[PDB]
Amino acid sequence: AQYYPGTTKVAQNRRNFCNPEYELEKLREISDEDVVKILGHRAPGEEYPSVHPPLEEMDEPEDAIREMVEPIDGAKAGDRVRYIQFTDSMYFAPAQPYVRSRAYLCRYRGADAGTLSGRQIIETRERDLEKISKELLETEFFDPARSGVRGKSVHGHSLRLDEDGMMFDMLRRQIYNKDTGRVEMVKNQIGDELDEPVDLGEPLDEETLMEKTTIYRVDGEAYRDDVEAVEIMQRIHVLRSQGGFNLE
Amino acid sequence: DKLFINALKKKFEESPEEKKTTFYTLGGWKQSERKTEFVNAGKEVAAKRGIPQYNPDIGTPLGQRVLMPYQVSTTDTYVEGDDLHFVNNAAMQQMWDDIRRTVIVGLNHAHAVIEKRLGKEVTPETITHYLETVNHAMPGAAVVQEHMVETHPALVADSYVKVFTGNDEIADEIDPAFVIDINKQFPEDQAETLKAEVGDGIWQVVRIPTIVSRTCDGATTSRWSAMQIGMSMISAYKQAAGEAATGDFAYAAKHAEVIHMGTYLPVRRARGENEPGGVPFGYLADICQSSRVNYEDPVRVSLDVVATGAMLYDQIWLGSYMSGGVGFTQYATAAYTDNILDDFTYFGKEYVEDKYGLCEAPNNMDTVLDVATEVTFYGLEQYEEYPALLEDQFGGSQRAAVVAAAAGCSTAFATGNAQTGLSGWYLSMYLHKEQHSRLGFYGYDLQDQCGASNVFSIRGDEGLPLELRGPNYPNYAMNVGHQGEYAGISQAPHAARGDAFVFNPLVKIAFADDNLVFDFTNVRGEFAKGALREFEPAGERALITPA
Amino acid sequence: DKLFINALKKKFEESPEEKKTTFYTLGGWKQSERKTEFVNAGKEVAAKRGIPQYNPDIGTPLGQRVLMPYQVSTTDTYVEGDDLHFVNNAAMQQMWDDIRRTVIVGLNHAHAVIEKRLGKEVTPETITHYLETVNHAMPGAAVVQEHMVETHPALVADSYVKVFTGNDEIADEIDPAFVIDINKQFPEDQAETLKAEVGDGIWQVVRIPTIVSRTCDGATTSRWSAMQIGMSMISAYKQAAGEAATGDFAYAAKHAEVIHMGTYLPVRRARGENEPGGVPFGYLADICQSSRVNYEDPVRVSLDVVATGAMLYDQIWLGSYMSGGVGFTQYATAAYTDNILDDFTYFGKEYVEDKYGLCEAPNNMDTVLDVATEVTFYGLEQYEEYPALLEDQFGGSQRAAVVAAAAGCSTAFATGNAQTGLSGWYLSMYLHKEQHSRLGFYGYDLQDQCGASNVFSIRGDEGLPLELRGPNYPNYAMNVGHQGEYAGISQAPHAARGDAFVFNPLVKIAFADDNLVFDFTNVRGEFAKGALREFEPAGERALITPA
Amino acid sequence: AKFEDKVDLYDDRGNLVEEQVPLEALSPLRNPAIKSIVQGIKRTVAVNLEGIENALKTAKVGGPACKIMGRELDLDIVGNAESIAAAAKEMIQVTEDDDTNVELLGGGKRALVQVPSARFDVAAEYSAAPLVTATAFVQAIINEFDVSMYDANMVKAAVLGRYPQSVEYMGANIATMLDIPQKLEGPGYALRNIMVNHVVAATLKNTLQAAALSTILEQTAMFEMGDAVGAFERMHLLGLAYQGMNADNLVFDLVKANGKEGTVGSVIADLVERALEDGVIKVEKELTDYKVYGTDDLAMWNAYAAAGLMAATMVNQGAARAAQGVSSTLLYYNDLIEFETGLPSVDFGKVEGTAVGFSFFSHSIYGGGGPGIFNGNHIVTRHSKGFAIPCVAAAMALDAGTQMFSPEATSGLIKEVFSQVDEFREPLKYVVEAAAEIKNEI
Amino acid sequence: ALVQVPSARFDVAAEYSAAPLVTATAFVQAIINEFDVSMYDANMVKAAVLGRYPQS
Ligand code: F43
Ligand code: F43
Ligand SMILES: C[C@@H](OP(=O)(O)O)[C@H](NC(=O)CCCCCCS)C(=O)O
Ligand SMILES: O=S(=O)(O)CCS
Ligand SMILES: O=S(=O)(O)CCS
Ligand SMILES: [Cl-]
Ligand SMILES: [K+]
Ligand SMILES: [K+]
Ligand SMILES: [K+]
Ligand SMILES: [K+]
Ligand SMILES: [Mg+2]
Ligand SMILES: [Mg+2]
Ligand SMILES: [Mg+2]
Ligand SMILES: [Mg+2]
Ligand SMILES: [Mg+2]
Ligand SMILES: [Mg+2]
Ligand SMILES: [Mg+2]
Ligand SMILES: [Mg+2]
Ligand SMILES: [Mg+2]
Ligand SMILES: [Mg+2]
Ligand SMILES: [Xe]
Ligand SMILES: [Xe]
Ligand SMILES: [Xe]
Ligand SMILES: [Xe]
Ligand SMILES: [Xe]
Ligand SMILES: [Xe]
Ligand SMILES: [Xe]
Repeated sequence: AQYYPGTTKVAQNRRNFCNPEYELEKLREISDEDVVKILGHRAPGEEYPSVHPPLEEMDEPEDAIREMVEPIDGAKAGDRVRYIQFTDSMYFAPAQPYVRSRAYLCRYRGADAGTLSGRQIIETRERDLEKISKELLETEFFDPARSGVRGKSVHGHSLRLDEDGMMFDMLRRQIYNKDTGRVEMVKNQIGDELDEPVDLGEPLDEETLMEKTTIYRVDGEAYRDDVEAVEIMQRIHVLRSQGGFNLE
Repeated sequence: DKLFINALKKKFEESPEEKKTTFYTLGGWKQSERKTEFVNAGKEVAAKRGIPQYNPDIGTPLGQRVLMPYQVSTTDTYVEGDDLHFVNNAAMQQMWDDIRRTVIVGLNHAHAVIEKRLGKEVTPETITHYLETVNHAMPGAAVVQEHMVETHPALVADSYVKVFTGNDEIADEIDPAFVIDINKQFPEDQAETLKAEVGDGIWQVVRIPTIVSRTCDGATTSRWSAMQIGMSMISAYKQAAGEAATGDFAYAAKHAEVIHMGTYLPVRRARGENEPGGVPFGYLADICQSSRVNYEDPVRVSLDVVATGAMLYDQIWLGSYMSGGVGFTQYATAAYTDNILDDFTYFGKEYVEDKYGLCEAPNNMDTVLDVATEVTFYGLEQYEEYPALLEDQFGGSQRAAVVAAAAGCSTAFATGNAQTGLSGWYLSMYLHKEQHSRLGFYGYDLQDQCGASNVFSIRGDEGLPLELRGPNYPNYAMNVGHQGEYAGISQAPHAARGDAFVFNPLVKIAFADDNLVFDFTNVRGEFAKGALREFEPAGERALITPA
Repeated sequence: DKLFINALKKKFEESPEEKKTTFYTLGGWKQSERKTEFVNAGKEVAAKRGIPQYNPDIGTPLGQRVLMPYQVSTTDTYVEGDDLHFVNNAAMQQMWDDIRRTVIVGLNHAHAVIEKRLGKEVTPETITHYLETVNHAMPGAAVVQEHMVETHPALVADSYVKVFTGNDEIADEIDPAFVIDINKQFPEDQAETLKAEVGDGIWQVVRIPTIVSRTCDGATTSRWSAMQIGMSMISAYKQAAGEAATGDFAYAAKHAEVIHMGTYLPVRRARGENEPGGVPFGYLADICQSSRVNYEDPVRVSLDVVATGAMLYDQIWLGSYMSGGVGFTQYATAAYTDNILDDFTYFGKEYVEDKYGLCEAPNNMDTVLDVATEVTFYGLEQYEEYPALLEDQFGGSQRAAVVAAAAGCSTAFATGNAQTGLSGWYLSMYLHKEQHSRLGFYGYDLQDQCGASNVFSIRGDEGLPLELRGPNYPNYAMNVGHQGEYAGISQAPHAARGDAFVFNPLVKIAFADDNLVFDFTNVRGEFAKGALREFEPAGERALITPA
Repeated sequence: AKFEDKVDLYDDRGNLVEEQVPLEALSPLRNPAIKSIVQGIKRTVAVNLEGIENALKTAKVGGPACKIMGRELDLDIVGNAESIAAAAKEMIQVTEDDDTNVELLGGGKRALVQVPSARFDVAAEYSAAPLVTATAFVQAIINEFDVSMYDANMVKAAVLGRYPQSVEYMGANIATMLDIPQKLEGPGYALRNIMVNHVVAATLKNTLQAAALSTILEQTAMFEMGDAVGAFERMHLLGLAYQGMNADNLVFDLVKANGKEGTVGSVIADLVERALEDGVIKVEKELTDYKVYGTDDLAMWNAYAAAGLMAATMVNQGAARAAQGVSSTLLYYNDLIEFETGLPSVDFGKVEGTAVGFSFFSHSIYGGGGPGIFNGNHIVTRHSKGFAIPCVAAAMALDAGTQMFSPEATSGLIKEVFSQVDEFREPLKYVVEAAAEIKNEI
Repeated sequence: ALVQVPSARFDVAAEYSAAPLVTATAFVQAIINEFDVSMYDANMVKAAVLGRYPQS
């Protein structure tokens, strides 16, 4: 698979995020309880609430497709569908909204990915969501300063940074500690206070952000300079136009 | 400097280029004069009615960032965004009322019935007499029966009937009080075009009372107009008050020579005539009167149409008719505040002017690829070079509509054809989405992914020149950040060409009228005046209510 | 004596039995204070705007006869007809706005989504928190996003959400500020019926702002309601601000458990939801709140509904929505002024109870011929016995509607069934037409000649219980002097039975609210208050205007 | 035949049925089974006798929470269903030997009613099935109990609701899969205003059968809309064949190769692979480590792409057993494949556009709802011309119970009655057999 | 031109709009092909034949 055209670092990073054979760099280690705490759908050690009975307790209709498509564990169990949502600063956050959705549906099964200017979301079975969330939080998908976990009040992707380089958060779920140089998540994605904050590590250096970012910018790599990437987008525009008319 | 630099400096402490600021220390809603007014109002309102209402402690705390003032484009008026909410802005409400309560009705079939079926003569003398009768009758007063109860003249003072005709001799014969003089309201070349389009036809511009339009709906307009036309025809031309021929006048006034502002809508968005969803983009461009005063600046003309359409289509139509609540004041403000779209569009006009000259570019995909790509990159680069600008138009959808509108309008400036301008609009979205790995909200580019393929399609519910498209075009029926910009793109090629109208010359003339309440020659100036609570609307009931 | 004698004696110098009088020496319009005000206002209007307007010399000269005062029935208030024109009467306009801006929305599906799909708990405490959130949000204020701009709380002070439920224990656990207390608003027997109809269901009464309803249309209401319900559900129950489950709430609020006041209309009279034409006669009876305060006088209850319907259906709907101009004031006023319909209907009620006892008559044609014939003859004889009465209700259509309404309501008093009452209405027309060799206007008895055969038909677009019929029932869709009277006949058998409601118990409860601007318990008193310019409506823009 | 393409026809299991069938043997204009399904859909009505009886017993007629106290009628309709149904059949039918069908279900509680085709040969549209059925049962009930002239109008309200005050049969106790003609978004949309849940109800949640019925209905509408005329006809037939009829076993094989571990992205890679092998696409030129693909047959590339899109929905929403992600699959399958290949996505971006708003209006406050309440006539999902909704049907079919507004909630009556029709329940089996039987008459 | 759309299209149609719609697109396409109307101008042929549909 080629995934995406272009000869810039951005284009390559976009290809890497989609390529399931590319190993996302692990930049931090997060405990399973911390993931459950960040998600905020249940308490650590709380039973998985069920939206419907287990699939084996149900008698699904004989259906060649059902028999050929292995359900994810959370669907077998009847888990609810919950979410994790990220905001990505346009100031060189490693992951961006379109990059996420494309990469999610290349990497993860049974994924409902949504892309917006200030938020990107995935909904799936709860227990499966937690393992996806661990990777999305531990790897280069996420930077503790230029990315934020936000179930609501996502304002900030387009705002200026604060004095510490942190992205704006109306609810301040992620607190930069000027005494230690590390970021802590005081509250959960929906904004509810946590009992024990979650260390999210040190923000990436400005130089490393540009190394890993997937956004084009004039003060980084400009999209207009990735001529081959622009050319494919124009090609798609032209071929779409000709197909819709189809009377040449 | 950039046309938006002034607004950015008056909005934030930092210089527009600065990349960092400080938050959380502004006091929340207390930073804002308007939010403070709202908090006190909610306290008085809740106490008075016995039910909690506006409460800043509900939900999340507004104002962790700067609550920005907005410059209304082409003005020096700065207001908080709440002052541009249509509910808080009487000028915006009156703009829609003046459209909703307007219908165009020919007199040509009617005069033929008079002479052919009734065997009576129609002359400029009888037309004037009819017009004096209909201006008594149209606001809701009687001309034939005894013991009729009528509307209070002061409550319906904004209702009247005027006529226009391309025949200068007939126009001079009619009392000027009832005449929209094409020669006096349009420059010479435009007036000659408009008069040639109308010829010997005689057309009424009917405006029913704002108070009725607000009590009832848009489908009321053409019916109300027809009743009083019919009553005045009975009176002025001395027919029997209800004979066979009376029906011919009603059919002609209600169907045969009537021009609605908007056509009715299908069931899922069930609505009668003269609602915003039925107004095609070409009509909206022609309702806006910038073309006849700013004709030497095609950017100004085009963007006044954008402001007209963005407010009506996004704030009132999509933001209330089709949804409601807080609504989409900001989705629309992006297209007519801070001089941002003006900067992007003047750049595109200049780029097209240096490379092709307006209207001299080939009307093909080569021109679309050239102009829309260059202007898109210019627009997006401003958001990157100025952090303040990006924080100002914080919504991806806002930036998409503004950048693509400049790209679309620019392409149409080059080709003189609105359809290639529309192709440029969609090309801008595809580039924008790829440059920043984001575009608008969850469902912003439904029409934009259908866009390219449907620009030049010819199939049943796909193919249509942009001027004929409107809020009911299938792809367009749902989403903010397009419809008002489409009206701009529709105007774009005609403004470059010097055309007197985009799609309908009768609609163009019908709003070149100094007796309208809203001044359609200066839409954005009017919005600013409403924001300052300096606009006096029609339709108020103060006269019939206690002090 | 007769209930109309007082009104007639105050209208004329002569006694009500005098068959002769003198005309032409009254001074024309100069006899009337209101016409004098109008003439002077017309002069000021024309002078200011530069176009002639109201002019008493246009057409024929009003006031060759006495321009009559009208007593509003059940009051001692006397006003000229112009005071009861809906344009000049803020109470009449607010009555329609209060209906137009109301929708009923269940919380049962929503609460099921919360518990089954999201796995969260619903309690009276979570409901109260939700209700406090939605009363901030519904007038147009934000709860989630940063940098939202909002409606001015004082301009939308009439917008709120309440709930009701038949479960007294649940109702008492919800903050009473948000509760329509059925036990407090209805008498014991009716409250028990209503609470039994609702059971454990919980229903919201949403009222959007009058200023929005007047700016937009009735189809806005259920959409506006759904957006702010949706935002408050996001906030109060801490779901993602836009996830899959959010869609279930939108579908619930906009479709699955929404109850519109009016259904949309077909294309010839294209209109969205919550327009007068979509309000079935049974709803109209239930919106009127006479039933819960006047339940021991079935005539008063029925005729309060007639006044509600005659004004709404004839003056606003048929007289403006479907036509316009001077309109149909007097058509409607004949059914709620001078106590004329009251006299005729009280005679029928006494006839039925003396002969049958209310509801005790056989529900068959024998009762129809008996009661409708007797009441018709009584009513028509009054016009013959009192020339002043015949001159007061000078239009044949006025007399037909009043006489047939008394005959129809009286027949329903006897049978307890609205359908035989409707048959009596049509028989009254047939007898009336033959007695005086006249009935109404050119097209008045279209539905009346179709009437008899379609009362009991069962065919596709013919058969329907009267309670389910409305202004869109084919035969009824065009003509004055019927629809409001039909709503009365719908109420009549249920008023005689003591029923708490005619057709929908949720609609009945939804207007038994003190937070409404119009007092639906005293429709005719409100009309009188509006006539005197003592009614203060919502939706005014005075706060955002220079003066 | 106008076109030269032939296809190999496969069953729901994934077995070859008939080789090298002319494409137009699957055309709604030629296929006798499609004609039969479409005419069946036009003429079939479900009558809820229990509901009619309960409405009368309580006077709860004319819409939600509506009741007329004092109009109650206690009629044992379900007890006499056989006599009532027989009397109605005599009025519905044109002759004793025509194709009228009246079949009692649920011990007399429901009644499958199929109006004779003769009535529609002289009718403009389809409102005949609901209107003729309604009046027939209204009259049969009245005659069964000699309901009086004074009370009969309640029987009419119990059956057909608030019509004609309402434009719709508001509160009616009958059901069809088609909605009234006034609600069409445009002329020729009637076969598109069929809720996805209705299709999933009729196919009893069978993934491939739900896909087929939906594709059959959508693409037939494209013919009535004039979209499948002239230059575009072949595109729509290839889309019908490959996306909805599992032509050449492409959908089936793609799901087989990705069902265990697969994702949307892996399905894309294999589809792009299959296209190259079958000569549908070729490398047109190369950029730095990137290959731009071209094709001499857009319609065929689009069909291959339509097949993969269906397979990706089945793989993605199948693995989740939750339909909601189909809006995501419809979007990013097409987004990804365009930058994977340099070729336009399914329906030239129309599917992507429909997915954008479909996602928005199934995850926001503004309207729409769950995937099952959408349809080709829905303003949200009308934009792609047949290539999106069949995937929504396949996704709802794979849903294991995550939807509040499932077919059981909004289409229970359809689920009980329409599913009894063999052609509606397993359309793929009938359309394929019909295609084979006309393979040499085309 | 008098046009009678074949009965076969209506046996597989729900109602009657195939007649104007099939005729319209057929004549739109035939005109475009007759004069090789360009992608950029063809939409005017569509407006001339079927009007403001689908905005109206
Ligand atoms: C709750 C939703 C889901 C939905 O269906 N609509 C919402 C909310 C809705 C509400 C918010 C009112 C409130 O706060 O109580 C209103 C005002 C509509 C209404 N009901 O009146 C609105 N959005 Ni929204 N909404 C907006 C926008 C946006 C932008 C905001 C991006 C950012 O970084 O701030 C994003 C979409 C995107 O990412 O592209 C967005 C999403 C969302 N929008 C997410 C909430 C996101 C969050 O958790 O903060 N809106 C905009 O992009 C600008 C215009 C702005 C609208 C108000 C106006 O026009 O003035 C408002 C339009
Ligand atoms: C011009 C028509 C034909 C028509 O289509 N409508 C008319 C006139 C129309 C106009 C009269 C306004 C004006 O005077 O300028 C309006 C007010 C409707 C409007 N356009 O606003 C109206 N009638 Ni008419 N119209 C009325 C009526 C009537 C009664 C009047 C009978 C009598 O002896 O006076 C007769 C019909 C009949 O004979 O049954 C009648 C006919 C007529 N009516 C004859 C004129 C008759 C004449 O030459 O005097 N109206 C009425 O019967 C009472 C209500 C009254 C309406 C105003 C109100 O409701 O307040 C008005 C309703
Ligand atoms: C989709 C449809 O909603 P339903 O699915 O019919 O409830 C439609 N709403 C809209 O299109 C909302 C448009 C305005 C709000 C979103 C602007 S991005 C309508 O109400 O008719
Ligand atoms: O988040 S959503 O895109 O659904 C709301 C846009 S206003
Ligand atoms: O004169 S008509 O009978 O036509 C009606 C007057 S309202
Ligand atoms: Cl099969
Ligand atoms: K707040
Ligand atoms: K007069
Ligand atoms: K209004
Ligand atoms: K394609
Ligand atoms: Mg060509
Ligand atoms: Mg600084
Ligand atoms: Mg500088
Ligand atoms: Mg609707
Ligand atoms: Mg140069
Ligand atoms: Mg006296
Ligand atoms: Mg006597
Ligand atoms: Mg061939
Ligand atoms: Mg099988
Ligand atoms: Mg592979
Ligand atoms: Xe112009
Ligand atoms: Xe009552
Ligand atoms: Xe049929
Ligand atoms: Xe019927
Ligand atoms: Xe094609
Ligand atoms: Xe669920
Ligand atoms: Xe067409």
